[PDB]
Amino acid sequence: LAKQYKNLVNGEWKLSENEITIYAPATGEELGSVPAMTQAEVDAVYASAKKALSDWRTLSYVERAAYLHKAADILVRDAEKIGAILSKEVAKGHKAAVSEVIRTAEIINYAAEEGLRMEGEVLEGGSFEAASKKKIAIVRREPVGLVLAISPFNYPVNLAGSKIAPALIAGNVVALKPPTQGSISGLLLAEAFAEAGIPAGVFNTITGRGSVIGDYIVEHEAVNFINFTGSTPIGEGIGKLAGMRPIMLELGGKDSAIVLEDADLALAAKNIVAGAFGYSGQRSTAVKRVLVMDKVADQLAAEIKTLVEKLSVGMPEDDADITPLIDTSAADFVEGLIKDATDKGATALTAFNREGNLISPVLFDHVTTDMRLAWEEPFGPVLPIIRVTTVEEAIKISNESEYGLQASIFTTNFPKAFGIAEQLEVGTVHLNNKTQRGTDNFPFLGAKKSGAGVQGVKYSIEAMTTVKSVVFDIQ
Amino acid sequence: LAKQYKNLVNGEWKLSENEITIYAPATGEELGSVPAMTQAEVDAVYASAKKALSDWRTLSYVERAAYLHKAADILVRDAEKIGAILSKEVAKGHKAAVSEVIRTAEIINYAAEEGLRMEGEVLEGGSFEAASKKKIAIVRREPVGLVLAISPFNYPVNLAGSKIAPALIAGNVVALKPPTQGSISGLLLAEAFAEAGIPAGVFNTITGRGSVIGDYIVEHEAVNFINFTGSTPIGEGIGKLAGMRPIMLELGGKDSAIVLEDADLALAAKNIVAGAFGYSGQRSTAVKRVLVMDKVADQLAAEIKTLVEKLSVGMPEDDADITPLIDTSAADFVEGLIKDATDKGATALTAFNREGNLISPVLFDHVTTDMRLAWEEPFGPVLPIIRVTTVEEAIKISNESEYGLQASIFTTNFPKAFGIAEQLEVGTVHLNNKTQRGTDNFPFLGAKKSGAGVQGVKYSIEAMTTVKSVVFDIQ
Amino acid sequence: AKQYKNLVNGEWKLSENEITIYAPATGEELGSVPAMTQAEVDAVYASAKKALSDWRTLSYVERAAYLHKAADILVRDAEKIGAILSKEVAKGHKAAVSEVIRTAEIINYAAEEGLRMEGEVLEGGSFEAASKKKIAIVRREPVGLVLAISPFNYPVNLAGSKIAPALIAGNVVALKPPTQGSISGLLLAEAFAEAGIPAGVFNTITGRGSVIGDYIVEHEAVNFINFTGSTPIGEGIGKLAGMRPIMLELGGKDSAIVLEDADLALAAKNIVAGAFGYSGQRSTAVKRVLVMDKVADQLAAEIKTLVEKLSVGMPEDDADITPLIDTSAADFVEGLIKDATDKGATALTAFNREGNLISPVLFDHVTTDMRLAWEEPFGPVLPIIRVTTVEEAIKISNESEYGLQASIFTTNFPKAFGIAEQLEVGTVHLNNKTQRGTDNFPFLGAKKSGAGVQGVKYSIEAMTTVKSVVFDIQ
Amino acid sequence: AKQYKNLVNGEWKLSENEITIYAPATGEELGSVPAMTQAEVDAVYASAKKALSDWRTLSYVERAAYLHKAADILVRDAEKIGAILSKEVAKGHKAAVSEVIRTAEIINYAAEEGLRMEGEVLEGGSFEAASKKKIAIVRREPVGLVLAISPFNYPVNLAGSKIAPALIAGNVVALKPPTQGSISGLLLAEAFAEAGIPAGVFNTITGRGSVIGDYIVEHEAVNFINFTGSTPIGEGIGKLAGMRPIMLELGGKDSAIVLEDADLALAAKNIVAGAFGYSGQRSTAVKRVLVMDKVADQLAAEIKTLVEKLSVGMPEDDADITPLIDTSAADFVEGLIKDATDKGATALTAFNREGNLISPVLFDHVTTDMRLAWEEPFGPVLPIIRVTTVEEAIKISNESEYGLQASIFTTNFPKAFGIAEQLEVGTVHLNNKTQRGTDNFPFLGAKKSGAGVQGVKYSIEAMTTVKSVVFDIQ
Repeated sequence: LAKQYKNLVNGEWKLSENEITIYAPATGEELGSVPAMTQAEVDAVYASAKKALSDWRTLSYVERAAYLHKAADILVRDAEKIGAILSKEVAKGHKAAVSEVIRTAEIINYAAEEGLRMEGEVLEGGSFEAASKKKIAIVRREPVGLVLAISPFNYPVNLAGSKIAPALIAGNVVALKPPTQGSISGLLLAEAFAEAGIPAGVFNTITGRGSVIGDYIVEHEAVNFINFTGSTPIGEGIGKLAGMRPIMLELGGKDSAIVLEDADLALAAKNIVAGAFGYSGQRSTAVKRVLVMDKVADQLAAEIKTLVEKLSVGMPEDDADITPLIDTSAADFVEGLIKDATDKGATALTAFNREGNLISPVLFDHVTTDMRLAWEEPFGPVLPIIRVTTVEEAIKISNESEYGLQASIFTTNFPKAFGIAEQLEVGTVHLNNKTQRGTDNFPFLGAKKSGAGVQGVKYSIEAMTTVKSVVFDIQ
Repeated sequence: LAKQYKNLVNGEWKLSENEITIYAPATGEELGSVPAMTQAEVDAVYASAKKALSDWRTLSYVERAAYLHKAADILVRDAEKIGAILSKEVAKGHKAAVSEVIRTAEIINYAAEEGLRMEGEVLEGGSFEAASKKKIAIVRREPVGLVLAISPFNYPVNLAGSKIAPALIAGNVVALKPPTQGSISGLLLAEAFAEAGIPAGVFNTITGRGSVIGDYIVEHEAVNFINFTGSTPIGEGIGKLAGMRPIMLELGGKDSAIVLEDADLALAAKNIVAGAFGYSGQRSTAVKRVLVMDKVADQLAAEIKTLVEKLSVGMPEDDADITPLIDTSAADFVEGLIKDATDKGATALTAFNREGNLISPVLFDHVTTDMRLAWEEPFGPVLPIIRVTTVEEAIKISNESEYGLQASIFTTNFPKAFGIAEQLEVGTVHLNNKTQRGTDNFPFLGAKKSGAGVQGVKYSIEAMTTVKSVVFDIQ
Repeated sequence: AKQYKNLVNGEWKLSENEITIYAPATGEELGSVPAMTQAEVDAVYASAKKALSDWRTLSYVERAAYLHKAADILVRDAEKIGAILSKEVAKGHKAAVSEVIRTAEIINYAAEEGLRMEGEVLEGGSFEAASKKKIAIVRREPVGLVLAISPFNYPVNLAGSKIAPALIAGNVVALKPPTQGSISGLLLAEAFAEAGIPAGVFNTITGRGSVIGDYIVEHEAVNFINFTGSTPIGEGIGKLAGMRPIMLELGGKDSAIVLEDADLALAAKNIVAGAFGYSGQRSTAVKRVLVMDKVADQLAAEIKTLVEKLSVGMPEDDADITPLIDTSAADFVEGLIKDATDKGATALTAFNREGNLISPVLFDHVTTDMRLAWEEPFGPVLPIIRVTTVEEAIKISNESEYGLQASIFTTNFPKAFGIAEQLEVGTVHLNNKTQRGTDNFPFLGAKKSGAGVQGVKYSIEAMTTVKSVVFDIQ
Repeated sequence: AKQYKNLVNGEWKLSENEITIYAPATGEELGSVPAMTQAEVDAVYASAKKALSDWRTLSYVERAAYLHKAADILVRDAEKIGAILSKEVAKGHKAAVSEVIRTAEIINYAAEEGLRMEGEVLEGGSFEAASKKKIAIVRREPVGLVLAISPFNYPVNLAGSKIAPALIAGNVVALKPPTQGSISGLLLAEAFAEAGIPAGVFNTITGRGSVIGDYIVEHEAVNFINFTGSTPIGEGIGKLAGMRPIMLELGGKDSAIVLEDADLALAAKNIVAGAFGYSGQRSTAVKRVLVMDKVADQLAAEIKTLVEKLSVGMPEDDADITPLIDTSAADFVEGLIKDATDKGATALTAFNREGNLISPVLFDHVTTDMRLAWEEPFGPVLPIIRVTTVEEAIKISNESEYGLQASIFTTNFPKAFGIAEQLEVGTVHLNNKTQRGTDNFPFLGAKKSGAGVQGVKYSIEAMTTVKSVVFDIQ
């Protein structure tokens, strides 16, 4: 059942002398092994990418788009095969895992068509000074070079493809470093690009141990761009190693849901629960604190409680709403946040149970700012409700977070909601709906500790391109 | 003078307990002093700016633009007065220094009108998935926050204003840190903005000693964006301190002038000498090596020699072509490159002479790429001619540089020149003209060790803004 | 009272015949304007086409500088120009001065918008691999000579809204003001002349429609017609246009849809301000209220009270309601009012006419059988039409041959957006009156309300074309 | 014998009477198409306007999916369709199949271009401080019912170039092919039908010009007219359009300017390929060589050699030069040749005519008194006109009433760019023949050559309008 996997290096599939065995978090089942690359093997990956860059960047846009469409078609063909393993590898619900692969194909196809019709511009010297009226600048787009793409355990295929396809269509070459927990899924994605015929070296994979290659892959001079999704502390560390090279960071969140007195409380509760407890709360973009006006807090809390009690809690193969968390340390961290809130007097509206690393969904009311749960990102199924007296207080508490990814506002007064949104230190505000990354053409960005750079398809392509200006005088 | 200059801090002018005396590099004349700020005084600058940000970013674009236009009008009025002091401070020709101030006013006016008409976008959910066809995203621009602007000694007013005005029109607040040599000119620029009535704390200045505040100003958590122009080693140091903050870097160059067999050799010589020896070669964008096809090399070299022999060598007040270099270490470094070239057998077509830090312009022919002068950026008045026998060889030698700012191609075959330009690892290619940053609406950027980010006016405004997306569902 | 002259090739020209202009509110003689012959029109157009080559070869910054100087002069002389504008078209004095100030704002904005226009570079490899080395360099060019035709109700604002966008792009311009409104147009032209505009780059034409009306439009020197005025006149220009591009800003019958959850005091304030500005002589203006039954009685009472507060009198006293532009216009409005009365509409405010000064008339219980439900009055009369469902409101709104703008008053903004998608109009204002501003926003109408998109950047693009230069990289 | 039918409201429909179509090169009977009455046109338009509401409220994703499906089907059937197209308009068999393949490329590209078009959010504070809380949300909308009128010389390519851009934006479409070319248009329609296009969203009309010609255009259901064809027919559509927006792709007389430093072998190759493609029956095609005296003798000789190698024969044999579309077309070309000869032009290749198959004629020493210097032949005849200066070449080029494209052959690119600025044309090609492609590039013509800008993204923009929703942030 369990298979030995290999890295894609310069069109070939390569083992290493050592490997890493990967086990299913929900069951402990052995899923397979991936190579534990050395620094010398990382050198070979990067050497082949740089050699392939010249012939890749001089292909036409339409030729590069064709490879991407073919790889998307293969992902769709094999989505049940790949999704089944992804489900086991990161304890994601089976149907949700298959949906991840299908969404990745949609992003790949969309990026191919977005990127191929990008344009340059022509600028007039006479816009700025009369003496230069016959001088014009022809400005065309060019790739940045080699892109290091680092995907996360919670979206090991979706947030690999969100990086690979925008980079490739622009004419960049790519090396994908998946997280160890999620490396099998990353290599299954690689297989699709290889079968699609991506030229040798244009796309490669790297797997290995942090203690062996963790810093080495980022500090290497061959890398021209670093594109990372993961934890905030790891993201900060990457910034210290970037030097002059551009970087994109998609890190943590503590998204607020602001609920005003005129809100539809039943609809707010439905959206809040869907957003907060998806994939057991192991998502950066997700409602992680409710800031609710006193007058409606009792009723909102009862509506939320009713739905939380109905969530299914169990195994990935059963498509449970709440599945086991990624590992024991992660579950320990969440249990600690829950104990701090209990010990400081918060009202537990649903009960805490832990079976292995399967934590039941916990809803707290009367949370206050002295509780860790008011501020820290749990990455687990626990939601605090914080009561406020004015909208001004909700804005202040919201913005006091070190995080600034997204926010939700629930109200029937949209002109007022827009005014609140202007004051919120976040990337995106959703009105009468949960926070979410989609649709993937929309911008996706975070402020403060939540990241750097703007993604969403067209924004990610622009981030991973530069310009080349040719200037001449008309006669 | 005994003229004690002062920093602009929250609408007030402040001395510090200690000061730094500034002397003219060409003559030793005492020009005055600037404050030697403490770390706590930097704290106050940044606290003032973050306080001012809330009310500044909520003004209308038209209101912000009005302040910039008024500041530009004052700079034009005081161009002779300011340029007279700038000339002394950095040993730039008097007329050239006045021209710098006039050009700064042009950039400020253009940035105000470019920024105030920036637009947002509305994106359709149904471009990506049918189920989201009623979901739209209203995407509007917002400032990034506090911009740290660091100006260079060779354009202490032009490449201060190039940062300040684009930052301010977008709703950012700014702190300007000038180099010590160039701090008087920076504070003179600040006077114009204060007299225009810029609100207290929206624009401030910092001056002091690197050993006291150098890293502190960059690492401070109040700073949200770093915009730097200066030397490559200093720029690399700033990259190591940026962390997650976006940065722009404008560093050194070693621009090649590629001269083909069909070129207008007299025109090539005129452009080459103008670009290479302006401000004594102390410019990042400047022809720094001639790569010439051997069949026309003898004729080109004689044309260049004739012009170099005629360049005037002397004092800034007399508008000499070649003025004294910025300090003794700079001249020593240039002397060492010349000595290496001479010792390795290059042909000195004009004679090296040095009086104080005034080096006469040196033209070398038959330079080979084992010579330091073929690669290292002198920031002084010395130019090598390197002979090649194919355009492919010229392209390889050009791209072998660690620098990638601009290049010139001299030829009558423009379709061929466009094909060469595609292969050159640079930001901008000029056909039958010297390299140059203008016109200032055109993009200005460098590849490799030449920097990061895209300037030119509209590009610099884009770089110092982010977006805020508000998403809702139509019913 | 002065004898006015046309600007022609940098000089001020009299004609053999002239037309005396009188103030509509008083009968005061204001002056005369030339009555140009067809041969004089030929001379204007000849000067323009001769001036075009040098004008289009100037840099953008050079053309922008002329526009900024003209705007500065208009600001300087706003009181002087506004005082005569107010008399010429019976517009309140202060509103007339504000028109001139707004026109300067538009001229300056068009100068700076137009000078940073950019082109595109397109890649053959976006479409086919074999063409990857072929690129298209696409740059904007002027269209040529623009004929700008201004309206009586904004004789300076909606002259400058055409002239400045045209000029920054490198077009040359001939302005034909309406006879009633020609003095104000010629006062605007004085500022462009004093600003130093090269001879022939900007010219004016005045005269009688029966002599030069059709002639000026079908003349083949004209490459673009940009017209604001009545729907029937506009429709006549579309046929004489041939293949030449045209922009039309014609009539409106803007609906104000008021739902059950609306702030009725806010709706009433905006409806009255929009409907009765300049005595209702505006294409963009609330011209029919479509209100849900449940809130109709309360809304009507509130609107009535605000209508009764409007002042009714002379332009020099800054009256809200001033005399209409001419007797025929007042006669037409009186006939619409009488039709509504004879068909059973409730006159919430009463009809009173002194000369051509009509008091503001508010009707309730207006039905689709009445002319006032549909025809544009260009006078101070407003109907209220009760509806039973939002669907009925949308149907009645779209049944109009006009489709300029609409207002929606409601606290449910997602629902308001869904309604706006269904309304056959250019612009929908949420919880506000309809309006053209701000002038950077698009301004357009559907159906009989016109053609083309204005607002500053849109107008500049409309009066430019593109030139593509294609070559293969080697 | 095959009785073709129109696509109307999702059904295939005959009419009472039909029109028999014959192959121009051979006389073969190809089938019949319906001769619709005016009442039948009413029914087509009624079905389309009924379908519009449900079609424009689909997602972009869903409309794009139908277009991709139709393109896939055209590729599948490209041989079958191309074989009939070849016979219907006497186009080389291989060239006809290639037309179908290119049409699928355009349909796919339009689907993906149109689905990611965006709107704008404008700030009131850009224009005035007091409006800084007011924003405009500006989204694109379809114009409604688009009438597409395709030409005989590209009866599939320049049908789909209209249909696909219109449909992705949310318009409904009626296609009126020309009678000669109607079978090919109906074969294209089959692919859209099999793709599942909803009933009434896409429809076809066939009939005689005398019965329905003006009727289909004047009909008030039509909101947009997108026409390709002869200049005299296009000028007639401009009148009937009223206020409605139109696009016209009409005739051309493209100049090839050859300077003293040109690569004459390259110039001759491109000139002959462009001038004689499809026997010269193309609006975009070199139709006059303007060559500097000192290289004219050698250029003419190198052009002559290439013309003499062109094959002259039948469409099914992929001949370079095929019989012209009908007898009147050939008669008109013969008259131009006779006029040039009688006025002293030199026949470097000789006139011969068999039926409507005219051998390719190259004339040197053509002067401006000859009709062939100016009139569009739509046949295989090319004049060479000698000039003494580049200034003279520019003047003669711009004296034409046509202004579609131009070629400049020279090794001095900066000078060629400056010349291109002075040429009154849409597109200038450097060191290459004139051409419409690649299809993402703009395609437009000045003066009598048409109105509007096509190429894929430009054609989507042309067939949309905007809807602005404005509100105040609190």
